[PDB]
Amino acid sequence: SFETRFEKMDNLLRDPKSEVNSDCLLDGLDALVYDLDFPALRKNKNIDNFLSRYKDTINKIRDLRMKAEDYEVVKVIGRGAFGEVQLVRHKSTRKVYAMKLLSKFEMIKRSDSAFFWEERDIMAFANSPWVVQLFYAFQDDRYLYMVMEYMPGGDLVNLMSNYDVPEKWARFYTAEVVLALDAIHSMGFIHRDVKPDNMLLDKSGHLKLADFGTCMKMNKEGMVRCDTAVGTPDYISPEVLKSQGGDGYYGRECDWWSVGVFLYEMLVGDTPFYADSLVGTYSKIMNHKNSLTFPDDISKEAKNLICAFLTDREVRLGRNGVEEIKRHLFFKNDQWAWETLRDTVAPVVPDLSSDIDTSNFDDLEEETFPIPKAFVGNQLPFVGFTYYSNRRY
Amino acid sequence: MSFETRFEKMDNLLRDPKSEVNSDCLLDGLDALVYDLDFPALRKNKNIDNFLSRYKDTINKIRDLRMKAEDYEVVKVIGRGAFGEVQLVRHKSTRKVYAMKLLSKFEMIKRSDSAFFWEERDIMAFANSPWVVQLFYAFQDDRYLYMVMEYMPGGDLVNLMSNYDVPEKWARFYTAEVVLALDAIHSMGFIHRDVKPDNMLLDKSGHLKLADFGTCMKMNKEGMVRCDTAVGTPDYISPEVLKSQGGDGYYGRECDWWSVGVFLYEMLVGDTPFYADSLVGTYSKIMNHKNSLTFPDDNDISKEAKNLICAFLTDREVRLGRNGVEEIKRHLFFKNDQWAWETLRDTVAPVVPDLSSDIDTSNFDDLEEEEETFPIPKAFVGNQLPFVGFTYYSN
Ligand SMILES: CS(=O)(=O)Nc1cccc(CC(=O)Nc2cc(-c3ccnc(F)c3)cs2)c1
Ligand SMILES: CS(=O)(=O)Nc1cccc(CC(=O)Nc2cc(-c3ccnc(F)c3)cs2)c1
Repeated sequence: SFETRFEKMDNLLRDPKSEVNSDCLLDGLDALVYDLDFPALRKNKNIDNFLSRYKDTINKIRDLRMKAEDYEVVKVIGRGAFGEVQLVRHKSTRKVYAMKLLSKFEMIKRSDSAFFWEERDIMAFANSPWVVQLFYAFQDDRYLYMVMEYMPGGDLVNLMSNYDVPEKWARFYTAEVVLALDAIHSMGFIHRDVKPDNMLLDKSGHLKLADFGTCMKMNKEGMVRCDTAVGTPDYISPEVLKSQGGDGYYGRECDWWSVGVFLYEMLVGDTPFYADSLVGTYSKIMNHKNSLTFPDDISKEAKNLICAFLTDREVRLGRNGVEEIKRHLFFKNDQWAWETLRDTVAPVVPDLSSDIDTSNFDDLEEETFPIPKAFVGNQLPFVGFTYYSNRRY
Repeated sequence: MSFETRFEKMDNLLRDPKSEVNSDCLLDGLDALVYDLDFPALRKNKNIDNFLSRYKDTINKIRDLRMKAEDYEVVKVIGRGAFGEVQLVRHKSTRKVYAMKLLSKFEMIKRSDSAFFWEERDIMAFANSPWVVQLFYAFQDDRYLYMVMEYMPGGDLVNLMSNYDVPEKWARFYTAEVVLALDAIHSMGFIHRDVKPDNMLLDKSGHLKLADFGTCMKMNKEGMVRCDTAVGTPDYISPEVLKSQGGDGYYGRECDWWSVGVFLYEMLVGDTPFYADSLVGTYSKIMNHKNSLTFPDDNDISKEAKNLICAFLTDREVRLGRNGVEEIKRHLFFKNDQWAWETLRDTVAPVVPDLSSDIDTSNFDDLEEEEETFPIPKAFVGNQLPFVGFTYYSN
């Protein structure tokens, strides 16, 4: 019917998960005006008149919608090859957030992924105490921006570097990682890059996973088909390392391997497959059966869990689900219960001076695409990244 | 401005039927991109290729859901032009009867000038005047523009003039309605420029409504307009608009008052005052209006009717209406014992349409009867761009 067609169309403009909602539609026009405003292209009157017709309007839209100059940057609290993370204060609301910026030029200059989409969706829609929340996502001709809740307690790399972690603390952080990974799995994703760097602590000292740039959606059988390896040299599973065009099919057990590496690191002080060279580390993982050893402190149960995860996928703990991990004797304690863990008092409670305290963050210190001679459409792969006008509430 | 204010201003901009960035215009922007990029040559670029693949299913859905030409059953072609045609249509679902004006995008790109449709769109969508034909919906595809309007079944003033030797009392009525209708347009900030009987339509009641706003233009701060576009049949065009060709002149709304004088002369005399065989002959006669304007030797036209004609058929600087409508309204020609200006459209019209059905076309002269398209571009050309934001849906 006429009404049905009108309603279906109207719902499509409102749906926060729609490809044609107000955020996508505005991004689409913002892209066109960015990708056409070049003297070479303006020689074409269709383009020249269009740009002149939308001049005043696109300026208004640009000014009203969220932009980088709405944020006062306090400190850079993270860096990477394609971008950086910074502690910011929204000038109007005075609210404090952590903002992850990704260079559009660097992404386009061979990144063979579109990895930012799953990171946006996981944080935007997880709605889990175990996942860092996305409040807003915006962009300009140069960057992508992800306005997240600030985790002032820093990460587990920092914690491990300042403390000789006792077993009771390690039990706590491992248990929270197991619950957090299970939330991600329940959303139908394999993390593929579980490491202390991606384990963040809130004002309360409780864990939340961050950095979802390697997350991939599991298929019907809960599997992923990847021909090229993904993750970190130290925390990567044997199966993700050998993953090729012939084999390259794997499940969520790869995230359980990484937990075993994390546990080993907390209790031993080094990664189990550490070697001088990066290539030496690769050899040691592939030879885990002979290379995994313990120095001459760690309990019977802690050693058992480590070895239960640091095995071949076919005999790995968690191949039969989380309940076999949860029931492992290592977690046996008279302090917390799985179902109530995030309500307990954390082993290390952040002692923070202010809303912008950065004491848990170690002190940190561009080229764009050229002017196109013809239409190239560099803003097109980013249409619909905005999470502002059509948000879930 | 606060964060909430900025969020709200942005949200209202997506809803405003007068906004350049509301939902329907934003959808046009994306529909344009998908039309103008889907070519194998351009698809060699992965930014374009991936984008098109990502929006494939969605753009198909949007195309199918939004108003399209196949929603309308075409009853009869009731008008034609260089760039299109007007047709009596029935919306297949609602069963409602409208008039639809079509404009060829290919033809508009070929012969340039692809901007005249905007003022006709705005005037009909937002006039909200009994003197202006209403726009219900405006839509488009890669080939045409469509304007869904209320059907004026009484035909136009060309048809009326051709079937009757118009008495002075009828001419007073139609001139008075034209004066009120032109004043409504002026009040919106527009100068019509080429007002003719073809533009004067009659509703089911026999009352006037202006239509065909292709030569319309928005007045500036001083209530003036300037143009460089050539003239098409000068019969009703004022000397100022004929002189201003190349943008060598700025003119006001008095140009529409001269056309009224031409219309009055035509109704009472039976011919246009400056007709000649050639188009250039007509232009010469208009430019020499001081010596070329004459009346036939028949007592028939009254003192007052002859005076009004001459008061409008003069140079802009001495033309009736240079000081506003009230000097036109007060002209002795309109002095009558039948109607009042403020109540005119409530009076009984001199000719009341007698119609057989909702699709009666008896007042429309029978219209007769291949579409050339743009070629496959080797690079990005952006032919859909001058039409972004033309879509309009009433509620
Ligand atoms: C490797 S990359 O260049 O593709 N992307 C990238 C750029 C900068 C930093 C990182 C690492 C990273 O993901 N850091 C993150 C920090 C936070 C974050 C969230 C809340 N509070 C914080 F303090 C930090 C979320 S992800 C990756
Ligand atoms: C001069 S052009 O080719 O650029 N445009 C054009 C094309 C076809 C027809 C016309 C003339 C025209 O606009 N006629 C109109 C008729 C009606 C109309 C409205 C309501 N009921 C009707 F019966 C007719 C509105 S405009 C112009």
